[PDB]
Amino acid sequence: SQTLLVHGKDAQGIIKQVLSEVYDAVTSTMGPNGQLVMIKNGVSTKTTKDGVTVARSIRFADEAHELVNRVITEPATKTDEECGDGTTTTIMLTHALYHLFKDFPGFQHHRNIEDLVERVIQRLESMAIRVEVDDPRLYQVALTSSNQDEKLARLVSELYANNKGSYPDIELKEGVNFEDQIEQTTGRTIRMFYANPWFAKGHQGGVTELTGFTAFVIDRRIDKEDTQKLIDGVNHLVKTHKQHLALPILLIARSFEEAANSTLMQLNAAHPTLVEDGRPWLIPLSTPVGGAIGTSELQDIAVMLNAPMLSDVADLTKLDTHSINGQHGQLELGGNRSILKSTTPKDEDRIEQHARGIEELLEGFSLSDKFSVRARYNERRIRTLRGKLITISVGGETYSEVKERVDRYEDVVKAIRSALENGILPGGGVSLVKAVFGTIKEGLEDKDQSAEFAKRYINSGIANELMRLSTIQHKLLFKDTALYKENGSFHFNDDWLNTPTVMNLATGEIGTPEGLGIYDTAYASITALKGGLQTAKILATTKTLILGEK
Amino acid sequence: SQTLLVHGKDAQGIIKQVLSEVYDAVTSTMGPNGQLVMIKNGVSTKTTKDGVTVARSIRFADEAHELVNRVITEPATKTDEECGDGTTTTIMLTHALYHLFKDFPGFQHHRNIEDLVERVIQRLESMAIRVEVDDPRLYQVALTSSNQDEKLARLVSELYANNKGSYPDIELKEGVNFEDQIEQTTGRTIRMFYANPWFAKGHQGGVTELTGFTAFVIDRRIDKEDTQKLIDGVNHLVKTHKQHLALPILLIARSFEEAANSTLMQLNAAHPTLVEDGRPWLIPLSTPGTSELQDIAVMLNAPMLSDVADLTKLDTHSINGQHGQLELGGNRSILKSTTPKDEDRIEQHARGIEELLEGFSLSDKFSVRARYNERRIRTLRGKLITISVGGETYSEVKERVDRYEDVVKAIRSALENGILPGGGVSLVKAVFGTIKEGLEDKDQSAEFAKRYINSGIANELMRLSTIQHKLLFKDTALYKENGSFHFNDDWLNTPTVMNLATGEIGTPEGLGIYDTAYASITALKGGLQTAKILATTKTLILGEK
Amino acid sequence: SQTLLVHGKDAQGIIKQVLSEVYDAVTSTMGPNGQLVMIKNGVSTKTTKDGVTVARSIRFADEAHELVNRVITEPATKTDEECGDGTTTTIMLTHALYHLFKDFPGFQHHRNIEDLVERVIQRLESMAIRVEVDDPRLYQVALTSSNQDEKLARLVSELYANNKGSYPDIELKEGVNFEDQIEQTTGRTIRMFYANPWFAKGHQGGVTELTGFTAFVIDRRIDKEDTQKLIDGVNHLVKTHKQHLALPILLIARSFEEAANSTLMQLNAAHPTLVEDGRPWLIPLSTPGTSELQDIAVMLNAPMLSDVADLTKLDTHSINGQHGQLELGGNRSILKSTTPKDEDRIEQHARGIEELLEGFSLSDKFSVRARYNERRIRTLRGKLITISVGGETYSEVKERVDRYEDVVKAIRSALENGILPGGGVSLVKAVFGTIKEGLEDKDQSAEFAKRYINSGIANELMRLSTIQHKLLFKDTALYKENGSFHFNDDWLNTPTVMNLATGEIGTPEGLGIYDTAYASITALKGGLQTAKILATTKTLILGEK
Ligand SMILES: Nc1ncnc2c1ncn2[C@@H]1O[C@H](COP(=O)(O)OP(=O)(O)OP(=O)(O)O)[C@@H](O)[C@H]1O
Ligand SMILES: Nc1ncnc2c1ncn2[C@@H]1O[C@H](COP(=O)(O)OP(=O)(O)OP(=O)(O)O)[C@@H](O)[C@H]1O
Ligand SMILES: Nc1ncnc2c1ncn2[C@@H]1O[C@H](COP(=O)(O)OP(=O)(O)O)[C@@H](O)[C@H]1O
Ligand SMILES: [K+]
Ligand SMILES: [K+]
Ligand SMILES: [Mg+2]
Ligand SMILES: [Mg+2]
Repeated sequence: SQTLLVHGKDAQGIIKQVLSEVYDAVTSTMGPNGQLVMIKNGVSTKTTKDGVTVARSIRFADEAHELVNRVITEPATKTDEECGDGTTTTIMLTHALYHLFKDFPGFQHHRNIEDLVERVIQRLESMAIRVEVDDPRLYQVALTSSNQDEKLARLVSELYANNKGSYPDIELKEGVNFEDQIEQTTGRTIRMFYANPWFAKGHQGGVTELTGFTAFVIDRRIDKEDTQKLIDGVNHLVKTHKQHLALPILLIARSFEEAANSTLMQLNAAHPTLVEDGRPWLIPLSTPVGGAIGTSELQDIAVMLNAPMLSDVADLTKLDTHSINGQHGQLELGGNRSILKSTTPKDEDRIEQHARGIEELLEGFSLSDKFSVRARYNERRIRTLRGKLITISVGGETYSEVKERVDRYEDVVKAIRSALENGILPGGGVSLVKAVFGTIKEGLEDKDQSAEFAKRYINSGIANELMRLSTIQHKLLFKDTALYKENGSFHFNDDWLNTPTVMNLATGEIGTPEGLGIYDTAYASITALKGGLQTAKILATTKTLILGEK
Repeated sequence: SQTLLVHGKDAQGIIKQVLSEVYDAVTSTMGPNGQLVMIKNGVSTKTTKDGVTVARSIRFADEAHELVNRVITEPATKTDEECGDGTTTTIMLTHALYHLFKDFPGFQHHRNIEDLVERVIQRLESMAIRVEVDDPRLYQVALTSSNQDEKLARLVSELYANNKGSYPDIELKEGVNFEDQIEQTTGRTIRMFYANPWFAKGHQGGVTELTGFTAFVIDRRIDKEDTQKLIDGVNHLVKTHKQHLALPILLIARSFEEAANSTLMQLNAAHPTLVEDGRPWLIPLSTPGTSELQDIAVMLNAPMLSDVADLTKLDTHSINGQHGQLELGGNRSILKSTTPKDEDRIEQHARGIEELLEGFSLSDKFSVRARYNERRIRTLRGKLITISVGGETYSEVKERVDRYEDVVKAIRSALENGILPGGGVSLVKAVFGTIKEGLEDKDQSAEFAKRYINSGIANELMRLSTIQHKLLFKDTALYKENGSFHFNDDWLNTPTVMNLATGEIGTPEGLGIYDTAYASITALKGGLQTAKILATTKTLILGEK
Repeated sequence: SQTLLVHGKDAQGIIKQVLSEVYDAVTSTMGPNGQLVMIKNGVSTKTTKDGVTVARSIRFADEAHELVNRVITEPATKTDEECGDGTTTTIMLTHALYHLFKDFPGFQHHRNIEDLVERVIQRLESMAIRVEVDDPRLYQVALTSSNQDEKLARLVSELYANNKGSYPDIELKEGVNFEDQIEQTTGRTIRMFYANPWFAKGHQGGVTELTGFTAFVIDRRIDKEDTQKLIDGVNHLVKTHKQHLALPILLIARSFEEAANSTLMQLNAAHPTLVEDGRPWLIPLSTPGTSELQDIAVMLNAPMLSDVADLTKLDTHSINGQHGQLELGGNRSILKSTTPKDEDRIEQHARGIEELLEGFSLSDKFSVRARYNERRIRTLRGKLITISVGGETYSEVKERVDRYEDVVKAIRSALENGILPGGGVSLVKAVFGTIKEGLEDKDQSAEFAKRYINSGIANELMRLSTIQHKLLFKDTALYKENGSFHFNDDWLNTPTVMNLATGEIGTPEGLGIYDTAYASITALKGGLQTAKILATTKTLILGEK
């Protein structure tokens, strides 16, 4: 509050400082030989090595400093919410790339640094190694992500490897015993969830369990312009077609804005005769689809529940026993996601038939398009359709040791899911070195464009400096070890590039990441570089801080 | 609070400081190097490049400093509320002109600087290109504002060019398909809305749709002093003249205070025989400039009434109930079905407004008077369009929706506010021209030289117009060759800028870089006023009472 | 709040400081010649020698310091909640091992120090001496843990030795007389209690005493979703199978929510013919690890049932009503009369649990898994005893109650887990042994020397085990004046300590100085973990979000 507008040297100075402090703090936790961080919270101390936990909990006293800290940390926090891993690497690159931008100021270099790094990202995306559940490397991924758990990696790799032909959705509950206990189910993690907490059991976003329903899938996003179409629709079914109707009526759609949610709350109050044990007879259910990819996923939700597909909300009126079909199965609605369990063999014929239709669409398209987003999304549909819900109940000697073991399970599930989903890359901070050193040699060697490539990147000094960045992770991991010469030097020659040598920080043996089984998820380490670049550019190109509150 | 009256050197010192800090902050958000600003708000950080956002959110700790900051920033904030764009330019000039006033002190120079800049403003107003929808430059504007979208610019420029004779109001919805889909209507976004949520369908501010009505436009603001005139009025129509009357009865007015709204709720309860499906047969409708109601009157065939008591003395001559189609709303009402009988009455009324603008000065053509009258025309002759944007994902759609909305805003304000060549050029041409005109006119060249040229003002004012062009294209290849000293005659004839998106050099006309005239003119108008103020303040009072 | 992120040298500096201050404070209280600590609390002063009390009550003013203090002390506090003793030793090792980690930095040494100490832990677990109640050493343990109470050790050692064939559960009440008074029972403190006060005698949570019943153990937690399954279940037994049924019907389960409790109140009102002296014929009983219900099932001849709906499908085969004697209670239920027919079923079940532990790893013998299973055994076989401690005053009684409870905890864990020779010796033997084993085994001696001996670790780890023996017997006749004490082979074979009570020198085995193994092992286990943490922390965060 002494000064509320920082500009120029002063502002960048703060950014450089905050970035250095956050970098030093978070990167100290890297690998299994990561050092620890003690964190206050009222009257307790959390000791931890988890980058996402350290990053999220760092705080600065000065408003100006925290202002910047929020920009550095929120992108790290955004990685684990989506990718499930790789915040530390993001911050490390955010730092390293920031200094790269500053070392080559002037906003022609910036255009070039963006272009060069963007090409390095493509070379990672190509390097990505895709794998099947049978593959032995999934263990090695799980092992790396479980902080070297010889026990768990085996279990979860088996679960995936044993169900070859179906991709297991996994849940986690805090168990009771010292030993774990597994429960394999026919359930499906469906992507629908409550529009408003009021529609649940107890009217506060609880987990409503049902043994019968009548769903209807709408496509449109719903807002104040749909409130009348709902009133006409709902009362047309509850008046005319109440005979053949099992409650509740599920209205599954793209989005339910608050103007329409409050309309359907009063439509529930309109017919109090149909309320059983508090359960509202009508529930709006939203999905994070959107776009054309978004239409197909609702079609899956429609097929699983026997509900018809409807383009408009006004189509609710013109319906008949032909188009209305109320199921007597079993469904568990939830705020995060809904889950189906009881599926009559009558239904599973409809589902497997629908899944074959999707499989046939992929059988008749190009090999290049087989690795597209189109194909990958369609396989994401199949595995929703034919998914084997598993519930593991984790256990242990205490309460806290159980809840921590639950977290370590969830880390591994996230890792393995995204491994087969997205790809795996060789670890030990190597893939980035290969990706950069490669991207340089490709443009430097291509005679066609070598002319200008040299002018932009090599001759300017950028290319050289960008090679030195990829070394950072490999240095942070394996400085202060036998793999490095005492003075700190480590040569990244052609011989290294062909067979890159890392050290397993668990055992102590030296070897290749492929040989030693050290692997990273590709979506993490790619998103790390993508996000690192964006948020580095921001920091590097900010010249004004405003702490004015008004 | 240590001292509550600053006078003289001390006061100007504060002003110069605050102005410099605000100038440096806001002008840094212009260009290819154009820098960002990180802004606090409780427990969040807004990163932004938007001048109006930066200006509005700048704060100073010292009372004395913020006192001045309020004067510098409020005129920037006032530009985007009216013009829609151009705050950064206003502040830039406010700064540059302030120093001009201070470099030539003594209040004969000030009279001359005002006079000279006022003449430069006239030379801009003349330079203004009023662009019609047919014009090919609207594409080029849309193209620039769409980040070089070869596809969209075409579509939206066509939409505007294809409806020659009506100005399309455009809405945007997040669609479902990979492809976009357009829905054209003959509708008009009318400025009337519910006085009370009770009068809507379902009695809670919903969207009541109608296929017939009988409107009546009153002028007065309505409160507790009008409750009796309404009771006399409403029952006089519903009793005497019910035969020739389609429900509902719309009572459009300036303002309906809650004392009168509760009276009309009971007047609806008075005649329950006229209630169809819950729809109340009487709706009060308010509007946020007395002739905008005259437009609302003409669109719906309702008569204009000065007093509420005039409701009684009416006849079939003055009562006319429409059987069209109307969608009432809490934000705004929308008309759709318009019989060709009506659209003759509307187009005739629009011509009457157009004729009023044909017989008045060029300086007044950029007034609020003229601009408001054109706002009326486009309400009268408007066509509602709903585009549903689509794409392969969710985020790519919602981002494409934003890129559409940027283009609509640009094209609307382009034809609305008139177009000038961009790249900080038009000001250079306008100043360098104004000098050469007075310097070359032998009649008045005598005194013109004494006032402006010989004093040193003219020279220094040319140097100011260069500011924007410098701030944009310093640190680029366009200033690598010659440098700063090259605004020669050859430049003036074919002014050379750089498209900061692509990287190519060329004319603003060639490269499609254009500014709205009302923005860049208002910038200079406001910049001068608020520069004069700052330059001629010698006392700060932080006495709060 | 001056700074909210400490990193590197600064952070470790704080840790080293806080650890030293806590070490000096707590280790000063060691043994019976332990020095004292005066502790504030509002308007009082607790003088004490109790490590757990000192550790728990230490406070630091600086947030940064207490942040670390919480990490050092919570593991000490966690030992006495589980083990019943040995916090001081934990902290002492936490300190000593921390400095070991720091003396050999680089995280290959750390891997080796962990591996070496982990092997020393195994050598303790093997050294553990297991004891039966008849054994004379239980006295010697009790004597050590009772601060040399010649009177008490005898009593409690007799109580355990006299009930050879049953493990006495012991309670403590603040008595009235100068003399103590013992009350032996055959009973079993069972973990079941009333779900609702209404089901007791007098319908207000009283102590209902019975001489016959028919129990049924359900597993599920019960709520509004089980009310129908109960109505079907209860009436199926009371109608079909009433002949072979002694009232009341006990429904033992995990949890009874209020929705189900009110259902069973009306089911009691349904059959008023079965009400004897107010006693409701049906009582729901809750418990705060699914096999603890299996114990409750086996003690009362009731069957185990997974679902509430399983109540219907039952027969004389599965229904067995006892005619023993049971005292229900709001805190806990108590069994007394057990026909020798039953105690055959119970002892057989207890052997089944004992057999499960007999084929368990030695490391897992000190787990929570094993310790919980022994908690089951002692519920099953035990003879509840209530001692009422007495004395000359109030405070001398309540303090004598605490000294009893210390001894009970010690003796229980002694026979439960094992005993080790005291005087800070067993650790010296365990380390010096572990070295000589690996150093002497030709097979692995090659690499063993490279890792531990040649690096310097092994040497330094031998010097740590000496710490406790030094802290106890420095400043005594057993140590040479200058402070030197030689731990040669001759010492290792017959280790020489001093009884700090009497003053005589001799072996721990000879002088009767013994430690509980689970304490001194858990001390080293926890000491290593929390030393590693402290040694490998480089960042303190005092940020509140
Ligand atoms: N046993 C190992 N030997 C060598 N390198 C390893 C080993 N295990 C993991 N790594 C490497 O360490 C890095 C992983 O860092 P770390 O797990 O500390 O943070 P992160 O995975 O980036 O994100 P988070 O901190 O959220 O886990 C990767 O480069 C990985 O290849
Ligand atoms: N008469 C004695 N002579 C010599 N050493 C003894 C005697 N009695 C106890 N000790 C020793 O003192 C140590 C016990 O320390 P102390 O009881 O002060 O703390 P602790 O057992 O670690 O935990 P707590 O402080 O909670 O009791 C053991 O090494 C034990 O052998
Ligand atoms: N591609 C371009 N090349 C050259 N000049 C541009 C380009 N795009 C925008 N400009 C000019 O730079 C100015 C920057 O706008 P902005 O910083 O938002 O100022 P304001 O907030 O005052 O409108 C615009 O008013 C426009 O005249
Ligand atoms: K980590
Ligand atoms: K003690
Ligand atoms: Mg990792
Ligand atoms: Mg002790």
